[PDB]
Amino acid sequence: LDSALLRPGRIDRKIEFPPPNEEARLDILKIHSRKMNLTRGINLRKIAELMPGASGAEVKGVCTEAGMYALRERRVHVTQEDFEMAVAKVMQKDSEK
Amino acid sequence: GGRRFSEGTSADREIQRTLMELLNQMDGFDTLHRVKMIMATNRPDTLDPAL
Amino acid sequence: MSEKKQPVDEDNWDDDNVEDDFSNQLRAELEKHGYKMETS
Amino acid sequence: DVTPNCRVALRNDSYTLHKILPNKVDPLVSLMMVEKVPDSTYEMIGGL
Amino acid sequence: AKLYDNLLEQNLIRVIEPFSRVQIEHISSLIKLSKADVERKLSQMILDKKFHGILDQGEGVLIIFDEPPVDKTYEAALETIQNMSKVVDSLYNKAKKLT
Amino acid sequence: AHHTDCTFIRVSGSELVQKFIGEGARMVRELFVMAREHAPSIIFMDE
Amino acid sequence: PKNPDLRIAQLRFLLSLPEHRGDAAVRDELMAAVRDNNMAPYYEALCKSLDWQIDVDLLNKMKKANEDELKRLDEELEDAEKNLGESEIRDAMMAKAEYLCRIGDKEGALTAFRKTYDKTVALGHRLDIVFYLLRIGLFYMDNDLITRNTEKAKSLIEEGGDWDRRNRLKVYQGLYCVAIRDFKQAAELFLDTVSTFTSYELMDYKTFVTYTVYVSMIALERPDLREKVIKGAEILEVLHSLPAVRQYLFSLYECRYSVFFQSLAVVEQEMKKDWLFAPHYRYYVREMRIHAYSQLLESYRSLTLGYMAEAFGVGVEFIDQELSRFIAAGRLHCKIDKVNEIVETNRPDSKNWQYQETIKKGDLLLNRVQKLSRVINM
Amino acid sequence: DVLPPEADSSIMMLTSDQKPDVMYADIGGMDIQKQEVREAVELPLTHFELYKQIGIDPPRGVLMYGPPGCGKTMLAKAVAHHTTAAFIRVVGSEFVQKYLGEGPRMVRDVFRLAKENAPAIIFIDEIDAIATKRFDAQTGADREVQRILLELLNQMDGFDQNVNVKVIMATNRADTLDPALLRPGRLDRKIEFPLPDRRQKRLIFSTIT
Ligand SMILES: Nc1ncnc2c1ncn2[C@@H]1O[C@H](COP(=O)(O)OP(=O)(O)OP(=O)(O)O)[C@@H](O)[C@H]1O
Ligand SMILES: [Mg+2]
Repeated sequence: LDSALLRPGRIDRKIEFPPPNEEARLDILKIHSRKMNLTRGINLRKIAELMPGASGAEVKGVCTEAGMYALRERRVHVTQEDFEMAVAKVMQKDSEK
Repeated sequence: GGRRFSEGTSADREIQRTLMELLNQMDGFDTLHRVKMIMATNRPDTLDPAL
Repeated sequence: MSEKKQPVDEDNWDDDNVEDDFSNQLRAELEKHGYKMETS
Repeated sequence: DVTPNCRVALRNDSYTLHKILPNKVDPLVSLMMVEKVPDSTYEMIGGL
Repeated sequence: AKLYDNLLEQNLIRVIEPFSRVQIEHISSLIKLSKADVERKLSQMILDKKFHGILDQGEGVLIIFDEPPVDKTYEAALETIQNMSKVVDSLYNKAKKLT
Repeated sequence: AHHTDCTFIRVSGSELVQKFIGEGARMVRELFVMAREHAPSIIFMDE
Repeated sequence: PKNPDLRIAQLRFLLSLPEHRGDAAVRDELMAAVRDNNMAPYYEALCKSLDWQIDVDLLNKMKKANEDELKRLDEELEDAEKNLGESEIRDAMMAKAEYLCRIGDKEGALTAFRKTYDKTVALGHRLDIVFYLLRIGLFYMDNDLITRNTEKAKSLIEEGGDWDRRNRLKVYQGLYCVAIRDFKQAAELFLDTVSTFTSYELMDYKTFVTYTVYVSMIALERPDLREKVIKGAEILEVLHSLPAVRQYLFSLYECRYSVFFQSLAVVEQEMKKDWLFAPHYRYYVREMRIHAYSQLLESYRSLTLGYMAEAFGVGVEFIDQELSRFIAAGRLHCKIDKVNEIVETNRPDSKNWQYQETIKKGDLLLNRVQKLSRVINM
Repeated sequence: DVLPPEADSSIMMLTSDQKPDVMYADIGGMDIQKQEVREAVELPLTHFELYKQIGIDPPRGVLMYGPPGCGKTMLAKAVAHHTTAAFIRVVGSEFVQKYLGEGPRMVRDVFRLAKENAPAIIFIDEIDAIATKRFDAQTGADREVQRILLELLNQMDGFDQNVNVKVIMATNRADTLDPALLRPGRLDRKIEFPLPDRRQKRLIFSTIT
């Protein structure tokens, strides 16, 4: 961007936004996992480790999608293998180009 | 005809619309039977590939 | 108002019907059946 | 009570002012809504 | 086995159909099966209410009877009652408090 | 802006937005008319 | 903290009401009570308890430690407001007001809760505050205050799915519907038993399993028992850890009527000793008897009365006096013969029995609008 | 007097001499996208209470695009053929009427016909004929179009997830568009039509030959 925009009297504060670590991949699975109909016993930590830091949008990209597995097999409770089945598909799109 | 644009002048707007009217009118949702189209140009370079 | 001349001077109701029917009847079954085992 | 930027009821024969037409829109609420930003909160923040 | 339960009961509703009463000794002969498991199984029909009727222990006469009872009339007028009771409970909240 | 209750006004430079700013808005500074009208405000911009 | 706080109330029940059983409860309840800053909820429990004469210093060290937590709120509210965050005062006592709720009474726990209700613009704090008000609304059995925040609770789950805020919530409504004798609703709130979790209040998930089977065995019929609770793998394996309840459930399902009463005295006596079932275990087994009598008795028409002793449950005259008060109680639709020693059944068509409840409710609302129409307009 | 609703567009796709008789088997080599749009359109139409019960927010509208001759019209003919709900099929360059207001009324009455009629299915083609990018309030022929986009922009927002009114929109160039049309709450599902290379390609050879 502009150097006149990078005048030191111009900008008051610049704040960096890192990609999430394994802990910050866990809590977005937590918040995002709220509104789903779950099955008891999941171990979200493993699934948070299955993504090695894409961003905060691939969290929602997986965990929204995992209900399509349970719905396409006509479930009413989301099970944990839909999540690893979803990480295999979303991370394939990480592996595409 | 035209190819397309990135929306330069005001004139091409409704002309591109008039074109897309024609395109959907070619083979959109119709058994185009017994009606044969014969077209001509001097340059086939200024044309929509979708056409 | 309310002069009221004086010639003299849930939590309750489901408990009151089961109080009505469940009133005076043996009170302490752990042993009544276990003593009907051998007598009956 | 007459506000700038306010609709009115109007009679048609002499254009006599009839009645104040409530209110229409803010020029920021209108376009703002047209945008439809996804409103958020602290309770959906993941570790920041 | 589970298909044999539904086939057993498919025959069991089949032969029991045309009458009102019979003895267990004829239906045991007509399905060509015993009487104890058939008696218990008919009891399970009238326990699970899939078939309804009654049974006998003296000789085993199964009294079969059916009519669909009137149900829509009374209960659907009965839940309106407990709506309106709550409505009168709301009438405390605009009547008893107010005047 | 939601929590401190500031008027969260982003801009996109679109033309549907344009009719509410003005007839042409030869500047962008016509936005400040509505901005100081919602004076505790925050302007937001994309890349 | 309100997460272990129900066992406290159950052990208050364990202290007072079993009268002979009043020693280990005043041991372990004191063991929890004169620690973790508990001051308020046990003065009258000390009145029901023994003297415990020197509790003065015991209360003074804990109102002192309570004074430390209050004075550090008094150390917090002013640095919280000088540089204001998200109203960091109510952000401090939005979490330590529950310490004011367990430790303080409902007033400092209530206000501060309705206080901090207006702080968080999202329900992620609000609805959990509401869960706390529900849980104290159970502790003080505030049967009207639960009616408010149940609806105020439910008003927030529609936005979002919040199935950790709904499936958790249905556990609360099931505990209220089993608190009152509303058992067709209690099992209905207990319908899932999967999204229900290994909770804090039924820390045994299997205790929750026992409760939903005890309410369901009255609440639903066979067409539901012979598909629902018999084919659930989620229900079969957890009571596969249970010998008694597995036998107790299957003794009705496998027509095992004689061993059924054997386990019925044990389960019913456990329900006698249990908190919150202690209001209604009589109501339980008086239905269990007439249910087991009606189930067998709607199979036979000409079954004698001296059949049911050796096969159903022993005591011929016991069957006599038990049936006579049930036909005479107006249920158990049959007719017993005596001096030819045979019991006959009948069938009531659903035209009289269905009529009965109609005239009951009509008389009730007649009383209602009668009473109101007298009350208003002087 | 109050009126039953009316719209003078394609009435309702008269369903007798209206099926474009295109089977699903006529489309070879679209295994992902045909199943995927089946998930998006008629699966929440019928199996609505799975989306409701789990609560996974079934999509409001759907966009599809890509190079031309990629079955864009064809898949609409197949879904339009094998559908069960009422189907509305518009030629999206028709809102530019000579008279003013005929366009915006022509917007709202169609949606009222989808409202009144059924849990219905909208289809729009040539979205570039409306949704351009730049505008100019000096012609009126541009301003009318501006008011066209405002109406549909509002009326997509005027839903409540209760109606199963699913909007299918097919275009060719995604570039010549406003992403304010692509806001979530309005558009959440986007389907490119890439060209098959060999794999699905030989399937088209099997089907055509
Ligand atoms: N299985 C198939 N897959 C892809 N294309 C096919 C297939 N079968 C036939 N086609 C041809 O591809 C064309 C796709 O028709 P359609 O009108 O849907 O194209 P389109 O993608 O809408 O492009 P346009 O918008 O330019 O018409 C058809 O005209 C047909 O001749
Ligand atoms: Mg086409």
